[PDB]
Amino acid sequence: HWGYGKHNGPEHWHKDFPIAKGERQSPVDIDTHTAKYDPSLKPLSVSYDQATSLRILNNGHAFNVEFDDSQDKAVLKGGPLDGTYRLIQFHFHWGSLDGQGSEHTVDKKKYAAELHLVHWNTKYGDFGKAVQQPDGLAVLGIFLKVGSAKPGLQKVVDVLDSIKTKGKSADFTNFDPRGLLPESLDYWTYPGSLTTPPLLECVTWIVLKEPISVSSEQVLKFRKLNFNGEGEPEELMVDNWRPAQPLKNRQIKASFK
Ligand SMILES: CCCCCc1ccc(S(N)(=O)=O)cc1
Ligand SMILES: OC[C@H]1O[C@@H](O)[C@H](O)[C@@H](O)[C@@H]1O
Ligand SMILES: OC[C@H]1O[C@@H](O)[C@H](O)[C@@H](O)[C@@H]1O
Ligand SMILES: OC[C@H]1O[C@H](O)[C@H](O)[C@@H](O)[C@@H]1O
Ligand SMILES: [Zn+2]
Repeated sequence: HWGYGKHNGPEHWHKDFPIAKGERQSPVDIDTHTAKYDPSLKPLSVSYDQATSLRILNNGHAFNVEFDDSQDKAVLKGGPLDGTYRLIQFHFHWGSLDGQGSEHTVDKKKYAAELHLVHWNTKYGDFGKAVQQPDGLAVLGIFLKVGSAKPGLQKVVDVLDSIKTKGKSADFTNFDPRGLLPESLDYWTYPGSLTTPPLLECVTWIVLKEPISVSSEQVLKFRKLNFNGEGEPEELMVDNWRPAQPLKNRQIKASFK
């Protein structure tokens, strides 16, 4: 199946998923000089105070922290978005070394990792229906750079030893995703896609300008996860990022002047 190796990685995905060569694929390079302030953007509202985390899963590609999205709790509204988008899960992409790992780039600069908070548009009723719609999803992307530790990440780091291999999960209740945000909500936005198969072109991307800082020790623990299942030869879960894709007929808008 698809992955991030030489023989099954991003350059091969198009054979099974021909939309990989589509017109609104993600991630992209964010050219900060060409990005334009958009006065039609409304204030962005990240409303995570009632979030209910449930579980953390190693899915063989990354780890997902899953939320109870059976009702409106942690949601994203405003900015470029029409209506209410419910948080379903977050996950990260990261590198084998600190100089790469992010999916989006900023003037071609690669960050050590990237956090994706995934939300679906409640007008479509369920995630599977939302991924049949052009405006079905909103992903809030946050860059990670290595410096000081992020206290609100440590609970994630410390559970990873219990989900080392593909298919393992653990209870992960009472986790507050507000502890993963930077101070500023300045952002860039554009229309794109999922960055993994099935690569569906359903996503409004909202990429925060301000990175969060995490410590070297925190990201080193990400890199101890495994792509493989239990009992199989160890393949470290590193470099689980797709490179930047052609911008094509898109513009990146900025929330800030
Ligand atoms: C429709 C099948 C499930 C899709 C799950 C998924 C995949 C990729 C992303 S990402 N990395 O763009 O944020 C988010 C969510
Ligand atoms: O436990 C994590 C978070 O869960 C939410 O449901 C609560 O409303 C928050 O106060 C709490 O920080
Ligand atoms: O025709 C002028 C318009 O061109 C578009 O490509 C830009 O997004 C707008 O900001 C601009 O007003
Ligand atoms: O908040 C996420 C998790 O953090 C820590 O692992 C706690 O021990 C656990 O009870 C909780 O589920
Ligand atoms: Zn992602």
